[PDB]
Amino acid sequence: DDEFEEFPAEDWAGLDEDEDAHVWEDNWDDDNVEDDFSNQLRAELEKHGY
Amino acid sequence: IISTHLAKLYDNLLEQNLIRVIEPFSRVQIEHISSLIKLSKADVERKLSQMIL
Amino acid sequence: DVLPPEADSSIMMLTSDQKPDVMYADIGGMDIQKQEVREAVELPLTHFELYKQIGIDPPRGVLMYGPPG
Amino acid sequence: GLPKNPDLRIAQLRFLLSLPEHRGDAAVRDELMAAVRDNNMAPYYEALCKSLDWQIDVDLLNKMKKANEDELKRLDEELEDAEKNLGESEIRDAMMAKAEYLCRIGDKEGALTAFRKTYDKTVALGHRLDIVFYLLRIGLFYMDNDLITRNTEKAKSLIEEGGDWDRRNRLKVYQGLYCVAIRDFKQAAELFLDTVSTFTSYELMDYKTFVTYTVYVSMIALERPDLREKVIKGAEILEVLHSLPAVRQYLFSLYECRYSVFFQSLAVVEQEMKKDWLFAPHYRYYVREMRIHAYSQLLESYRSLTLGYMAEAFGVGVEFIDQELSRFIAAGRLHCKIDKVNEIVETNRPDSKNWQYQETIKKGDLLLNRVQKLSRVINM
Amino acid sequence: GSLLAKTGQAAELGGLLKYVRPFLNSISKAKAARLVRSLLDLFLDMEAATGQEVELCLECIEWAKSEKRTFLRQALEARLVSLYFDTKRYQEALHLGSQLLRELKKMDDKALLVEVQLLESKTYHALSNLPKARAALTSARTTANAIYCPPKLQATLD
Ligand SMILES: Nc1ncnc2c1ncn2[C@@H]1O[C@H](COP(=O)(O)OP(=O)(O)O)[C@@H](O)[C@H]1O
Repeated sequence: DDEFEEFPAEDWAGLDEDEDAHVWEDNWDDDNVEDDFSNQLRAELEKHGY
Repeated sequence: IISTHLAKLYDNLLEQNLIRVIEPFSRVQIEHISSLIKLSKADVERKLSQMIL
Repeated sequence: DVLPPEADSSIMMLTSDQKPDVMYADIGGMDIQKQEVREAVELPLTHFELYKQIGIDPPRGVLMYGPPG
Repeated sequence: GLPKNPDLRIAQLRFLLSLPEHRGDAAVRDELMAAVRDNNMAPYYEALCKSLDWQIDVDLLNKMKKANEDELKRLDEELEDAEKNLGESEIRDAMMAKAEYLCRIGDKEGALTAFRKTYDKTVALGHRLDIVFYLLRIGLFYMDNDLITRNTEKAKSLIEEGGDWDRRNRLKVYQGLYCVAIRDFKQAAELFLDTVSTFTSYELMDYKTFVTYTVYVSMIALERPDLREKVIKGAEILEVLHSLPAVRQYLFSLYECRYSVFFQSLAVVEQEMKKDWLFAPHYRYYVREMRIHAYSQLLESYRSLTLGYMAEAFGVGVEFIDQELSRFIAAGRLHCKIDKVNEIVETNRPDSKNWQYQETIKKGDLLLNRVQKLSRVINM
Repeated sequence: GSLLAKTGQAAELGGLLKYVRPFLNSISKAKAARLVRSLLDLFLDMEAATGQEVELCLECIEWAKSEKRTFLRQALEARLVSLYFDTKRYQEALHLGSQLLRELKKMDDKALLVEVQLLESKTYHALSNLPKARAALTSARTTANAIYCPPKLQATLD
């Protein structure tokens, strides 16, 4: 039994936090950055006038 | 049990009229359907949708 | 082979289930008692779990020694 | 089971004061009003982050905590020293009083220690059920998802097997793990529609809050099949929607498929979920998944619905609806394409055969991957 | 009281009801109680002071409790359950009905029980609580077997 350290074993040097520390399953879209939807809908209502 | 049942019966007549007039058509224009039913377009479209969903 | 069905082997009635013939409250006899009969339906009305825990022993055999009344 | 419920309330108040900085004036007020009470010094190592290091009650409040804890400790020492009561005796409830002191007054660490101690000591059915319930409640208090998973695992595995009619008293918070997590789609609903509460208004802060969780979970769950005969038929459901008009408002808006009110009500729903610690689907399944379902429902039974008219039938801002459709098609759902040169929504709904064929070829891909992995497993 | 009802007076009838209390606590309990019930119903009939009717009847119930006229106060509690259903009250009508049922099943009144069960069925139907409404209505039938010819009540049940 060997760990195959011959291949470059660059362990992740953060050791700070697990971003998804729970069982949450992310999606490629789920991590986009926006002001959610409530503010966007408010802006839509404002530009339409109400 | 007055407004509720009247609305239910109104929906029953809408569905019955649509189903009674719909058999012949493999594809019919919805404004023609509205003309036969003697109604507007938006309400007829909404009813046909709610039926087919 | 083993024949799966068992009721029609000798007929003697069958699955009168899934069929409303006379529902319940529609009966004219009101209760007579009918409380011991709701007690008898408690076991069909789940409550086998509540038979335990509470420590009760639910009834099993219900004889009704009445005339056709 | 009443304890740790006002603790849940103070935990949610700390959440509302910490995560949203918009609530920084009324949140401070409610946090202070529920922290100067409830003896919050040991449960103030968490509260020091938002407000000051310690509110100005230090002397009196710490004296009260230390006096109460010392009195309970003296009682426990008496029971465990002067009397040799072992196993099936009153020492079990004495240690329960110890744990209650260490939890409702002291920090969670001593409470967890006393719990684990008496759990390893006595394994009776009632005692074990009570301590499992307390562990679940303290885990859902302090947001230790690891502890929540541990207690849920042991309860669903063996603890709930022994003893009945108490799983009906426990599932409402046993499914809180799925509630607080992303899994609000199928399992949480399937085990959470059960309207059998262990208490009239407890555990999840109310029966009304329980219902709001049910409504959110069902809305994430499905769109509009015989949901009329699943939840709408619920008499208690209709009663609680009468109690909450806005909740009834968006629920009936989704059921009626009237997007003009649906989108405003859905934004209100997302805003409400923000004020809630169960906000795990912050960008996935607040409103985007629900409108994915709604748009599927809408454009299905349609072929080419114009963008300009679907925009006013679904709110305003034709450009807003166009960009939303583009983003969601890129996300993967909303089986359709956009004719931009003519501004049309040409859907592509596969037939029953076509879509199910696609599902079978997808699963064939997954299982060819599986059997290739198993062919790797063999011959080595 | 009859002339006040004929004319449509509210303040005068309220004052008379608040005044006749010594005469109420001087005669047969049943007769005084039924006079109180009739006067209250006649007052609540026409003039719809929705901000005063409930409060006045609650004051009357508290007075009846002080006088220890249990059947009187129960009758007025049933009347306010009816008024709550009339005013579309959500769940306060419900818990008042539950309290009445708890107080009354220990007794053996029958007309009050039938009226309470029928009102509970009515408010379940108003809140669209169909299965609980059906259960309450079945209990209402089981209780209402007792009264042989209550011509108004039988029509209400049907
Ligand atoms: N609502 C009702 N209440 C009581 N009896 C009824 C009702 N409706 C019908 N019946 C009668 O009850 C009878 C059942 O009689 P039967 O089964 O022969 O008596 P037994 O069970 O003693 O042999 C039926 O013949 C039917 O006419």
